[PDB]
Amino acid sequence: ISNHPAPEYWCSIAYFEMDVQVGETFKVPSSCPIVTVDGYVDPSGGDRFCLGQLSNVHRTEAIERARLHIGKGVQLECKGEGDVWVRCLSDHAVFVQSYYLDREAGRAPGDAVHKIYPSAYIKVFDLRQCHRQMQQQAATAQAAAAAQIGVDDLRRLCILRMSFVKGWGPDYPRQSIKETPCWIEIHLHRALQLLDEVLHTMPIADPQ
Amino acid sequence: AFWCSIAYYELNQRVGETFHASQPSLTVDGFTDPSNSERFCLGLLSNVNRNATVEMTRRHIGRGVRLYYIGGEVFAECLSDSAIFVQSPNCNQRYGWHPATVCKIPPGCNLKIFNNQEFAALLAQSVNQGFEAVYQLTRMCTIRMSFVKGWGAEYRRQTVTSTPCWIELHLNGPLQWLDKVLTQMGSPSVRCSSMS
Amino acid sequence: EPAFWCSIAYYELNQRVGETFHASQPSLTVDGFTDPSNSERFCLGLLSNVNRNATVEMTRRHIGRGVRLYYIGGEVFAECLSDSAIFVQSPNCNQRYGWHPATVCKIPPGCNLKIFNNQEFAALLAQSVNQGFEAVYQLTRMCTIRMSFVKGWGAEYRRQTVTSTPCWIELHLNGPLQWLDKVLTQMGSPSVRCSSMS
Repeated sequence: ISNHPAPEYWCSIAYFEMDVQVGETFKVPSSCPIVTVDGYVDPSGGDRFCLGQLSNVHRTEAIERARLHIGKGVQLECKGEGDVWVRCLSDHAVFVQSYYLDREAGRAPGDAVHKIYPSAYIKVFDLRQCHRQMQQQAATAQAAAAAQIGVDDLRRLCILRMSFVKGWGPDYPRQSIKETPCWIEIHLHRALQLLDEVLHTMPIADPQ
Repeated sequence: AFWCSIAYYELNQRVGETFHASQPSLTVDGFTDPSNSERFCLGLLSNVNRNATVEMTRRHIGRGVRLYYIGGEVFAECLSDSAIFVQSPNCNQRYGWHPATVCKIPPGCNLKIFNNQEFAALLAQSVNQGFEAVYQLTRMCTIRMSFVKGWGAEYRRQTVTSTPCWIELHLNGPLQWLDKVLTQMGSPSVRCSSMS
Repeated sequence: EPAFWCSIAYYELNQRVGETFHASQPSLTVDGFTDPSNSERFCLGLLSNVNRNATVEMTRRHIGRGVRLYYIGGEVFAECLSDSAIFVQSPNCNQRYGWHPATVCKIPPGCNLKIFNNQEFAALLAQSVNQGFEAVYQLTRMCTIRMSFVKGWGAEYRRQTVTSTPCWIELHLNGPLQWLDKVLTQMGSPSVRCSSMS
């Protein structure tokens, strides 16, 4: 899709526990195509991001419980320049939020929660589809700007959210992912690099 | 070797990881490049509890501000199409107004936000004043900047924590010199108890 | 053996302040001064907190030379370089003397204390393979130690929680955690399933 140098990290993982980020962001080098986010406790980074070794003063009785079940958690693999795949190695399910998956289901952006089954190996992100969809937004703006969508709206296209154990959505007591006892937000770097490029082509000309 | 670290805030919420500047001239913008030792891109920093105003203001950060280390001085050039407000106790104390003074930097402008020699001289005469006087100089090693919205004297946003998007700069150079003095200032006057 | 034998997190009441510090040398001091680039010093004096109140701002003035942490052999010691006592809560130590795991030990200025012992922990990790996943997972608390500057907490004081103290840190012993991990990745899983709704 692009020619400029590949990113140092192919993604960033931020663990959460409700509306609070617990622990510090995990950066996965591009040299580590597959990363594991389990509920175990090995501090050494590398290919494993152990959520079980993250502390939190706010942590409750209900979260200590859920965290106990993360297990081998899942895996995040980078295949083609910016394509991500997920494989649930956990005994429990995992809930993923993906536009590539929403589109594939004929659903509207963000109007669906995808439950992955243990042992499942599904594709959750297509760099090209992302890149396309960006210019898609940049175009209509250049238009709605001359006829008369921000960085936070479109950066979502380069983001992935995943809740371990508990699920949210329109069929669970939890309405938003900021209500699950433990989850993570993944930022795809390549998708962001392409976005940095696209952002420069949205003639500021927005007016104040 | 980093001459300064930068922390981004949204109101009174610390958002994102601390950026460490390794390049003598960098930029803090509202874009999304995740790996530029010369670009602290705020656009890629999330905030699960981000409101509309913040989100709206982030849109106008644009090319943001360009900070840059010429010799022993730091300059801030507003690249954004919106103004950027600076609160530099080292810059204010130069023009004279109450250190908490915020100075507006219109688009296309640039201000000298810090001067080493000045600081060093202020650190020297402080030693005679006492521990307390030296301990407070850490504020002199800090600089706060807001994007798009202003604050302080008569912008009815009296404190930085009121602005939607602001950033704090810690000058490592000055902090290191302060530390060398501090470890020699002895002990505080005013004491304290373990129970109170 | 890990690059950093431990990681330290600074807190002001119930809030995380500053970045996480990773110790590479066998010696490091957590003081209240301002050097930002010393692999042997975790200077809290430069850390800023917009929501900082008066009491924290006052206690930060008495951290002084702070605490010195040692990693000699397979043990860890905490020395009080501050002219004010420090208060530690190390389960590993507390058990060694038979005190409620949540015991807070006071280290007067100039004094020191063996805060952790690897062989002791390794042994506890062993005789646990007999109690199940649950038992092992909880051995992570053994890998964490909390210290408070100037103000004490727990019994004997009015502040009953470490989150009530103005300035405190939390250490994670990477070595122990690593050894624990190896035994966890094999302890199977918990018996009491977890609903996806409860």
